[PDB]
Amino acid sequence: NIKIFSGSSHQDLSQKIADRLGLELGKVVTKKFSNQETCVEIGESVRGEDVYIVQSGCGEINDNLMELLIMINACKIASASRVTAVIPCFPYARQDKKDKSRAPISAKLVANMLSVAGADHIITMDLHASQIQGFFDIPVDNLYAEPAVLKWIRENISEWRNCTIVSPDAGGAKRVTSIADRLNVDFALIHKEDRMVLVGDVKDRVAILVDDMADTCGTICHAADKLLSAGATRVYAILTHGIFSGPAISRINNACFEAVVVTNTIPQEDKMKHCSKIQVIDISMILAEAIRRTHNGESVSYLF
Amino acid sequence: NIKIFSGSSHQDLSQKIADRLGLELGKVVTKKFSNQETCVEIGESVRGEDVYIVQSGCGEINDNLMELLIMINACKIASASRVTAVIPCFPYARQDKKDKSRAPISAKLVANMLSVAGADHIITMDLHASQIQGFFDIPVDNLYAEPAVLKWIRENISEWRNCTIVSPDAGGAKRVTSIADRLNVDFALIHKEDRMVLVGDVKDRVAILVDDMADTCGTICHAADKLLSAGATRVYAILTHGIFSGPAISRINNACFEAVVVTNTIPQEDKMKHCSKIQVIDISMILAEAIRRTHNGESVSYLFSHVP
Repeated sequence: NIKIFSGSSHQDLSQKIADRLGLELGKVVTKKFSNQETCVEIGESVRGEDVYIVQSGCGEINDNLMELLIMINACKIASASRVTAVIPCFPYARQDKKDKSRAPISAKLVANMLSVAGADHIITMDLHASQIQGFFDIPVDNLYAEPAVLKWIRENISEWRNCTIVSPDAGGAKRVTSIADRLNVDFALIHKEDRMVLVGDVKDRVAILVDDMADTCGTICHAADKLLSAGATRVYAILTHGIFSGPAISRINNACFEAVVVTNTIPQEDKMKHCSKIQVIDISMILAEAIRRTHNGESVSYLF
Repeated sequence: NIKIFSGSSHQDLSQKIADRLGLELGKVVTKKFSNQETCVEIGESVRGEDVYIVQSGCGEINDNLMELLIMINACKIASASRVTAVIPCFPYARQDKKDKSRAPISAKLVANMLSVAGADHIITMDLHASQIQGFFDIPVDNLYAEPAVLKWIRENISEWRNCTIVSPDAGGAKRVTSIADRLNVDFALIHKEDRMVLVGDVKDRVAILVDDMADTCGTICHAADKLLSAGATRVYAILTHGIFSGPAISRINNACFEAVVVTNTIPQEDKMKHCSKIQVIDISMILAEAIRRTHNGESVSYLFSHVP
């Protein structure tokens, strides 16, 4: 009844999920014709089935989005009973408002496309902005890595009871005060005027930079420099989505991070060979459990 | 009231169209981010304007499509009066049916995406299947290269009154009979079974292979061989959309074509440097006219049989 399919070549997360559910990944032929068009071909009947498509990680965000939309549509017109998009890192999430510019709200565009493609349900993790659930009219389950992150901090940072959770920017305030409050410790915040300004106390204490995602890491690496300058004993960086593109990886080694922790919402195995301070939190069990619970009418909010 | 924007940095067609309309291309900040995400920023107000966005021919179809969708979205939420997508070569057009398989109808998906992004109108040329117009509820103007192709044939092939128009496959039948009937000449059809068969006489005549598009060119190259074997004097290939990916340019250089004729719905300039057989028909005037007619409420259908 449950059928799980994986996006293009990135399959490791998808395989882990299927394993936990006692399933094999559904048969599908996903490629790219010589002329760049995405080719998809569902290799088995999905009629009457509860279908979950786990987004890919072939890096190329537009190819991965189109492959997902095409797979959703194929399953819908092949009479699946329901189609859920499992998208650990939601594409174009940062493009979720105009920001005083004549800009697209591409996150809303992405939501409309998923909907017209035929998605009945979305499962995702740590939306850049919670309001993004409002971009849909279908149910969205937005899972949190927070519980996983707290666990990791307690278990890996000896001085954690007196650390400071630090936001790399002004916009990250809510996220870090949330974490600092759960741990009952201090928080502080960095803002780029450029020069960086720090508000809050970090002197002589472990500093943990926490962010929903890191891309070029230019901001997170500068922040690390600032924190050292302000006398933080040691600096960590905790990111739920480790995009790590461009100079990211070399900026990290080249930085003072005692470690950089991310989830496997994005494949990491390649960059871990090029960066020793990277540790990953496996979130396949959360995702698998969201799917089973989604399938069984069981509570998903428990995992929050 | 009229504002024309180009996708990407492959603005040659876009600039040719703007030029013909007496306009500059609208200002857009259009970059791909670190993590592959497309960035777009409309650099001027489009409020109350009749906006036309011309699809870029970069090559990476998924990037070009998303860029277009994002530009449509930006203009719509910036209160343009109307947004028309000008898509010279329609993406995923060859994915317009199931073909007895558990396949997506990706062309219908593309139409839905264009529609939800907010397109009010589509202008395109030579849809792979005319039924694709039915994939929308908004109006689509599907322009034809045929008038420009007929003119090219009459002005470049001495023996056109005695030639045969040839379809490279079963699905191109109507397209070639249409041309053959207008020229008042014969037609022929190739069908691939791992072998080609030809129905229709081409012996001791010039043969013109006509198709909507050529991609890797395996088919037209094999078709030309076949036609020469059947006694054609020589072989031309005329396509509206020259995708020419993979080994196409190599295949063409080795093929027994006298010439391969395409339109500029897809950029050809770089391809031509490596392939002297390619000749290009400029369709910018046809597109510019469809846009001008559309803005003015004048007849676009005039263009279906007449070269502006």
